[PDB]
Amino acid sequence: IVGGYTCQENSVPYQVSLNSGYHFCGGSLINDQWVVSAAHCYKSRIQVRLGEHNINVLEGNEQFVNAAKIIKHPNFDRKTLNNDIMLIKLSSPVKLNARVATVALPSSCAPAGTQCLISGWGNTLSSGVNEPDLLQCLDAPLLPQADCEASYPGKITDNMVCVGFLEGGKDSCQGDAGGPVVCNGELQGIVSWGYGCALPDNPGVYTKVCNYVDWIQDTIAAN
Amino acid sequence: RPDFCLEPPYTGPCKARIIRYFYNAKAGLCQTFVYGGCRAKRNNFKSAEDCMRTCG
Ligand SMILES: [Ca+2]
Repeated sequence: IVGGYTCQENSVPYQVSLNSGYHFCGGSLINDQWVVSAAHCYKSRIQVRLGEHNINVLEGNEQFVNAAKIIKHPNFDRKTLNNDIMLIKLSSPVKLNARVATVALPSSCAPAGTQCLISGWGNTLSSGVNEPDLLQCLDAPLLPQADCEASYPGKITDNMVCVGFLEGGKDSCQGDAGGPVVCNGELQGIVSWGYGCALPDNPGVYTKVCNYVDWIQDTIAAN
Repeated sequence: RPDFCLEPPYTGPCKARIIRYFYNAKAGLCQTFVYGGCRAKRNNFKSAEDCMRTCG
């Protein structure tokens, strides 16, 4: 997260870290046994870390659980990034508390202009590298589809939405993928891609979660 | 050596944080960089050995 602020400890209880030796992606807990992330975050072996604040220090509130099943959307495209969404079933249900909680799936697609919250442990600089110990937060609005398409000519599909600022300065970055974009208490987006980070005329592009609610529910009920 | 070995490391548009190896012509050795997770270029290796063999 570039241009954000350190989240209040445990104010984002649904945020999880995907770890395979080191933190490589984020995710969101949607129920006691399932996590939603980005398909490009796929790894054969993944450990999910919940209740995290400082990713590099054992705090005592964390729960470490291995992924039992990893399911990518069957129509995910590695080149266009269309349908960049993935479900992870945990080996065992996690204990829900004040530090570990679920986020609700969208009731409908949120309109452009809706203020949202983006979070993650990704890079904090547009030029250079600075990985934070503490979870970062960013308040940003859903952008009109027209501006998204104008920023990324011919690269935006109906399953994507831009979130951020056309002037740049604030944006998600490497290490934030798979992370949540929460608006009014609902998961409306998943950190996916963009050209660089926080650059003018290139806001981050996110997976539009409202188009996958049925696929998510049907997949969970079948596995 | 191959031309792609002289190209700078390409992070790509994806936002994952994946450590990969690339040949640093300037230093004449393979080092690590952060790969985004998609649309990798050829000067991107999963191991130092593969990097040295291909671009050494
Ligand atoms: Ca910790």
